[PDB]
Amino acid sequence: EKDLLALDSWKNLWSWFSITNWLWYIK
Repeated sequence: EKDLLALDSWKNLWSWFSITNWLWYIK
C-alpha cells in the first residue's frame, strides 16, 4: 500500500518537505 517504489505515496511525503518555503527567504 505504501512502498518506496510507489511514488504515488511519496507525494504525501513531498508535501512534508516545505523547503521551497525556506528557500523563499534566500531565493
